[PDB]
Amino acid sequence: MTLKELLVGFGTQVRSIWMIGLHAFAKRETRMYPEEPVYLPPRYRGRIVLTRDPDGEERCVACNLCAVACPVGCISLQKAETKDGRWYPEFFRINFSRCIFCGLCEEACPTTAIQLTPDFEMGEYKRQDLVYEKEDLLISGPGKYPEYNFYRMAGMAIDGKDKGEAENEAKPIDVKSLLP
Amino acid sequence: ATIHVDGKEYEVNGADNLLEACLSLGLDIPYFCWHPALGSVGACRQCAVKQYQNAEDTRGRLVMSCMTPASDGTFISIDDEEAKQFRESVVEWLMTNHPHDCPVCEEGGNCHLQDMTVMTGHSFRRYRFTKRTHRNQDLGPFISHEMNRCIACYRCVRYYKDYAGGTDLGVYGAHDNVYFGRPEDGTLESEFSGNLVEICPTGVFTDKTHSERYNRKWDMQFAPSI
Amino acid sequence: EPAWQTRDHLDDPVIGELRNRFGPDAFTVQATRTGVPVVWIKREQLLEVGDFLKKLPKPYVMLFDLHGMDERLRTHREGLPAADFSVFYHLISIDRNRDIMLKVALAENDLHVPTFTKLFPNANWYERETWDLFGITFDGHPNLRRIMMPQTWKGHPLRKDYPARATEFSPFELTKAKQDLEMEALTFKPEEWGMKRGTENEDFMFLNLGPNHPSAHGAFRIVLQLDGEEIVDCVPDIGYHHRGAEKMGERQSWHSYIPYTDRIEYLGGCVNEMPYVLAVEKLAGITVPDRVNVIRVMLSELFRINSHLLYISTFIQDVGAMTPVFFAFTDRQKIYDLVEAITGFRMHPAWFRIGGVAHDLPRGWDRLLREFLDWMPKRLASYEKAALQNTILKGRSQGVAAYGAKEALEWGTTGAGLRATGIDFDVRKARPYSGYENFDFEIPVGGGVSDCYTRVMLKVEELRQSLRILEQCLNNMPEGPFKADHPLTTPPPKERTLQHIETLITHFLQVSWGPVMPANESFQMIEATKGINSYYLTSDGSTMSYRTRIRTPSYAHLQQIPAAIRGSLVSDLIVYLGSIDFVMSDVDR
Amino acid sequence: DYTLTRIDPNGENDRYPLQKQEIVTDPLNVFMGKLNDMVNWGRKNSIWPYNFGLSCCYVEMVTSFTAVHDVARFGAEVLRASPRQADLMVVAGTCFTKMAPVIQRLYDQMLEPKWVISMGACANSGGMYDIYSVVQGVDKFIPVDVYIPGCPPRPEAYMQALMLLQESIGKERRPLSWVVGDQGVYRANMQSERERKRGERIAVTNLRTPDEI
Ligand SMILES: CCCCCCCCCCC1=C(C)C(=O)C(OC)=C(OC)C1=O
Ligand SMILES: CCCCCCCCCCC1=C(C)C(=O)C(OC)=C(OC)C1=O
Ligand code: SF4
Ligand code: SF4
Ligand code: SF4
Ligand code: SF4
Ligand code: SF4
Ligand code: FES
Repeated sequence: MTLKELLVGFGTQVRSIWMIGLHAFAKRETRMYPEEPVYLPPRYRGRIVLTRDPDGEERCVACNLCAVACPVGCISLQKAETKDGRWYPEFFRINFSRCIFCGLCEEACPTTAIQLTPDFEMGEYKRQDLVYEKEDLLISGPGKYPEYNFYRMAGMAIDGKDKGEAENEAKPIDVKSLLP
Repeated sequence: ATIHVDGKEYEVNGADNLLEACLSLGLDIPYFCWHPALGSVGACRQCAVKQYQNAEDTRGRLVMSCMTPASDGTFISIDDEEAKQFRESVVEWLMTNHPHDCPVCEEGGNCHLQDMTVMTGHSFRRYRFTKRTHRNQDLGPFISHEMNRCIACYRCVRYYKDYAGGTDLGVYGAHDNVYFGRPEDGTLESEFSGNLVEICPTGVFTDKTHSERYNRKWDMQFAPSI
Repeated sequence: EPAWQTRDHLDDPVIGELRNRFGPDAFTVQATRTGVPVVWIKREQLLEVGDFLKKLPKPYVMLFDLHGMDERLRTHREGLPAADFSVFYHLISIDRNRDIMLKVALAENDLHVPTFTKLFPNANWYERETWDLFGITFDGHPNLRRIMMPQTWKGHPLRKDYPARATEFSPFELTKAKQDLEMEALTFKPEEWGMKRGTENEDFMFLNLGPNHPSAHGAFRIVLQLDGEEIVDCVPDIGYHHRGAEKMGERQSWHSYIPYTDRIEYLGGCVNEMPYVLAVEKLAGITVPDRVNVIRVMLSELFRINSHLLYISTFIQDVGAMTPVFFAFTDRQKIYDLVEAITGFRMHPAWFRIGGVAHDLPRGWDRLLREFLDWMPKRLASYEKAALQNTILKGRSQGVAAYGAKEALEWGTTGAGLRATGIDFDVRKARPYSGYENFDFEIPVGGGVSDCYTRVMLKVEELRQSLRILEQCLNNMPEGPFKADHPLTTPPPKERTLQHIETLITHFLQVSWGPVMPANESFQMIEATKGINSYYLTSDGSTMSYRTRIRTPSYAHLQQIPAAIRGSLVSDLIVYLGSIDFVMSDVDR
Repeated sequence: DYTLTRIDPNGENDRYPLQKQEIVTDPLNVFMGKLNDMVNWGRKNSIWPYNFGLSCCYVEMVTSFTAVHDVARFGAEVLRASPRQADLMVVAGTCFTKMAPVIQRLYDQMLEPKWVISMGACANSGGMYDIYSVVQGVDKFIPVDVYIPGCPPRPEAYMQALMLLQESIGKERRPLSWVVGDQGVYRANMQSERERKRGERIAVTNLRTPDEI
């Protein structure tokens, strides 16, 4: 090889060594898990919960839109009805060993009941215990959407909400009324 | 008979109206009040198509395909702009008073009204006023009643009276306060009242026996049986 | 007139040349939304048509794609020849900047086509794939064996009667006999490949480079015939990373297939999302507004910088310097902070939608974009001056696995290799998609030799141009909607869904049954992070894809691998593997 | 509250995994227990991963290897390319049908002690790919110690599963020598993380709105 090439290569190796030394004289870029908590954005798609209305009741009406919108098919539920007439999930199970955390169920929820919270620590020893049930998903608050209630928009009569008491709804006019 | 749909020549039966002739050929026209078994009454005004009498005609006339015979020499347009806007407007007028009830409706995913709202392509709401509401009646152990979802298409009363021969279902009310049901509460004593859950395009009459343990149509595993 | 309209494409001069050559009663022209002239030709004239297209004054020098299609279940075939199966050949002329798609119709019993390997040498793996998944035999093919499935596989998986799900078949039971049978199936047999496993002086060495190798970028294996250290021949064995994503496209709805598009090239993300959603918008007839285009360009350039950072760090690691990968992944974490802020996920965002994106931009994204744009160029210059200007790295890189424009064109090589051969063909400039015409950026080209070093430096310049695009889009972002106003926009905007009944109905029927896209064929070709990514979608008028064909560049690059490294050492192969920019989900799909 | 596994490849058992598991009690000795605690600490505080990768989950795993996460702080960075030198197989990627014999071979080529972490929904159950050419979970034919949901799990979730593996190792019983004592492997039946975190997960009331950052 040429002598100039050898000199250029020697200077290049020296320059690389110098830059890695200045890297040693630089600031550390590590986020110290688990000693400092991991910052997660508010819309981060992690662990799935079922939320409640501001009145304190569960916001899910068991409409099965999340289960069919799930491309993986890892949501199972069954609709039950209370005495007043409101719908709720009798059970609600998600196979988290099968879920891909894509957020299509939250996107497809018309009541904002199912949500993907900023939580990633869901490691398990047995994947049978990764099948979360309704007692593991239902939380005691509204979650990311604080002041939305689906039943204030629905035209179905439940407890505490008679016919015509929803938003943008008129009072029910009987057909026996004297007004023309 | 020979008709011309969107410039395409079709051979149809001249004793049928334009709606069943076009639905037989695979052409999608929105419709509510027409049923193959009950007949044509021209109520919902959803089946509008633009009719021309000549091959060289520009204006035309918006007619009801369910009330227009499929005679020889009719030139109809289904996807003309005026007809599509009128059908979208009919869907919009039906959507002005319809409740926000699809998640808590047993007819969701099996709803003719949902399918026809999607087919006309109406997905934006400009109506900002109130929606009328109705009380519900107890129709017995089989049929659940939810009168807010009605679109006043008169299929239920036509079937129940002019076909099944029942005597306790009818139309009551007025201008836009039409009620469909019984004069009081009680069980529908017709022996064929269960077909109301499939005759009704909306979730007014629903299967209460299915509503006890309810799942959607896509979740159902079906079979042909006797 | 919108660009998604069904164009018959009788104004193309290639159609007129084909009429003047083969006559007016030799082929049919199919009107599609592909933007490409689709010519149904007879099986007997296929090689003559290919030779005529290859011998044009500005010829079609590249075989972009070659694959089959099961038309037995296709109800809407008006204006098409009668066929139980079909084979389509997508060809590109760079000189005309034009494409053509030749389709050959086949009956169910007479499933044989003449081979296309003599005209285009890259047709070998495509024809093996078409035989493996559709059962179509290619007469005259040298070695027609399974390329995605193991050799002891019964049935062809992309046929309509084959079950798509694993739950249809028995659950995977690994026994001793099955392990032995599949191990004998996976054992390399050099007599099948004509490898001639010996010489009078010495014996050849058969080495499995992969699946478990640090140099292999996935689950695949190159079987090397060696003498001493020199490579005599290579058999790149793929099919180990097959997820059946096209059969999955026949199994999911139009909206629910987007996460599966995200995992096709797992370093790409939104770059993988864009061609699929653009083809679906072509099917639906959706013209997205300016803000949607700028946001999608933002996310795809961010993920392009991410993928290029991983590629450069990986190349430097395989050359031997193990330091810059840590800093490059720190920059990847900065990009991941921005992407987590916007989409809510790190690496598979699944954030693009039909007619727009999932959400609007959150309040404060420009702060993180400014942070990344300030953090990046000093780090990139440090990487350059520390490792990319290293004479040992240059010795390991320059002149290693070099090919010209002829080898790049005959093997379907796209991306940085094709531009490193001096051919200035980028999709973002030649066929501009998603409003790339509004951005001022340059296309780096090479000097005519596609070295490892040339491809890496071209990707560095592409990273710098993507930084320029990000700066331009940060300084000018429109204030409009993040979703289109089309009725087929899936899903509709969320607040209108939550408080209007029309929007609730549209959302209910679009997330459950799926959007009904009318029966048409659509095609979108984009410049991916590793080359050219294309989606070809056939809709039957239903809520699910009738056919989803995904063309990827890493398939062509891995098929090019034996022709560019034969006769070299194994170290040159290691540098070539590190300097190709491939992942194996991209190859096997 | 322990499970005992004895393996026998040469015995009459055709289906993988070639092992037998029963539910037993803790066998644990004024010094043998302390020496077992010391070797358990040494094994749990020095875990060497196998440089085996299948798909995107491995890309997030090597993202965890880099400087911005520093899994080297746990002593889990050495990343041997040989199965003999590795102690932990992270199945990080899809368990493809064509690679299940390869995965079984590479698991056979590791040496005692060995632990398995399945990373991602593909490795756990097959995930989104319920397709003809994907094994529905790597636990169909290998025993898996730790499962990580995600697609991909973020790198800190990989280090969380590594810490869960360390907690599992730190209270298990293994043969100290291969010439004296029982050769069966005793693993603890620990309480699941779901029931452990159900108290702090249910009580979550309010989160930050998605329009913020
Ligand atoms: C331990 C020090 C940091 C290592 C960082 C490695 C980053 C990725 C290297 C490239 C690579 C990829 C992407 C990869 O996918 C792969 O196949 C599984 C490899 O072989 C093991 C690779 O080497
Ligand atoms: C009984 C003594 C046991 C000593 C074990 C030493 C293990 C190797 C530590 C240093 C090391 C080497 C050599 C190494 O090869 C390596 O890979 C790049 C490292 O980084 C991940 C290392 O940290
Ligand atoms: S995040 Fe996606 S994969 Fe997981 S349950 Fe929801 S829809 Fe299904
Ligand atoms: S989409 Fe929402 S309301 Fe409907 S069943 Fe699922 S969680 Fe319940
Ligand atoms: S009747 Fe149909 S449109 Fe009306 S609430 Fe029920 S599902 Fe919705
Ligand atoms: S109750 Fe049903 S069938 Fe009767 S008019 Fe109303 S929508 Fe029609
Ligand atoms: S779980 Fe998701 S990220 Fe992991 S290998 Fe599967 S597709 Fe890739
Ligand atoms: S279907 Fe014709 S007006 Fe109702």
